[PDB]
Amino acid sequence: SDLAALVSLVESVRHEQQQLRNLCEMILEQQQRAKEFGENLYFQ
Amino acid sequence: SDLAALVSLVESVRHEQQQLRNLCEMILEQQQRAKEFGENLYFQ
Amino acid sequence: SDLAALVSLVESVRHEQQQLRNLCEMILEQQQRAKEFGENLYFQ
Amino acid sequence: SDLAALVSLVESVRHEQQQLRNLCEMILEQQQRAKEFGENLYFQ
Ligand code: NA
Repeated sequence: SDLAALVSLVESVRHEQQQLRNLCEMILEQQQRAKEFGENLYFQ
Repeated sequence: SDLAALVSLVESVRHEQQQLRNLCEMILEQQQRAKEFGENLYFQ
Repeated sequence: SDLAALVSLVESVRHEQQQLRNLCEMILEQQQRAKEFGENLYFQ
Repeated sequence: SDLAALVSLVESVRHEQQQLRNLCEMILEQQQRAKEFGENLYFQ
């Protein structure tokens, strides 16, 4: 009951952490595209 | 009592995680503006 | 005893999350400097 | 039993947080390389 409510709360933390992970994967991908763009302008 | 204190601690973790999420959203937005700036200099 | 060990574990999660927060603040600051550098080359 | 299952869940959260930390270290490193590239084009 109190244990169950705490388990649910930790599951919410876990879910919100995955949303943050997915955001950070988007950050990595977008910065890589920007980096490759700059490199394409210099090397080609 | 011990359960209540642990619940409060997990709520603090959850709050701090949202502060981190909001920071990472700012990172994404700022890098997108920088990326679009570079693209504006090349495509226009 | 089991409760105490779980509290310690959650405190470790909280600490590691702050280390991650401090890293993400460094990411924001460094990207801002890079963005401002590019802008300095164009606007001045 | 319920305590054990909760401990396992928190350990999963901790592991997933380290995966996120490692991703964010890669973000920092890649952006630093991009920043240094731009600086190399201007200062040399
Ligand atoms: Na977290």
